[PDB]
Amino acid sequence: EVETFAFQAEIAQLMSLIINTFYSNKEIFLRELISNSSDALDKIRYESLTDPSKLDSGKELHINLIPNKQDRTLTIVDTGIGMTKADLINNLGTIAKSGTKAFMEALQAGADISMIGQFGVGFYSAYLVAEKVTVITKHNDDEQYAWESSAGGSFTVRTDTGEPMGRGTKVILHLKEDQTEYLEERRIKEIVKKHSQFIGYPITLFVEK
Ligand SMILES: CCNC(=O)c1noc(-c2cc(C(C)C)c(O)cc2O)c1-c1ccc(CN2CCOCC2)cc1
Ligand SMILES: [Mg+2]
Repeated sequence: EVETFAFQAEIAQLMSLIINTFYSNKEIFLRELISNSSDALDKIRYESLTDPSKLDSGKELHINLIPNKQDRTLTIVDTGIGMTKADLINNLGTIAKSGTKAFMEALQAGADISMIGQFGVGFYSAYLVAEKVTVITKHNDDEQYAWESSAGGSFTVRTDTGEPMGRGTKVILHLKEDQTEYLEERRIKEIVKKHSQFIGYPITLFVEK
């Protein structure tokens, strides 16, 4: 029921560097995830311009940020195009092998970790703040699937039994114990205002309690 896969070696190396390098500017993870959501929303919008039925799975195009201090999780939900099972296995819809090699080479030449998005592998900056990441996704052409990894060289993919999503992607960040600042409303607002001013979709920061 659950399939376990090994990361390509270059991606495992990148994840180990992200988890073990000293780097204080960890807030960039949220810019990268919101950017990915915006790109996926662009994709379903473009497909809908010639086939309106592709929005039968949901006409609203938005990004929601959902902190939960009890679970110590930050969840980012979008209603973009979503990923098929094959996309998930294929490094979450990215050419991550060649992106990670170029990025780690740039880091050798003095590049900064904040440039990770220029190399198409910004997703993995989630491991700056998260000990585990779950990605739940639904694409019009496939069933709902959950990808998960705590690094350590492997990820799992399984059919998702949770709340049906309609269409889109949910990223659940299981935060490290010393990274709970990213559950505070003021901190999230600050990061969104600083890094995501020109995202062309409504970003709703949920409140708690
Ligand atoms: C069939 C094609 N589907 C998609 O492109 C897609 N659907 O949902 C995507 C999301 C992926 C991520 C992470 C997990 C990679 C998100 O955080 C949010 C998404 O909406 C998502 C996606 C969005 C962005 C990226 C990363 N880019 C980066 C630049 O090069 C191309 C890939 C990869 C995948
Ligand atoms: Mg693009």
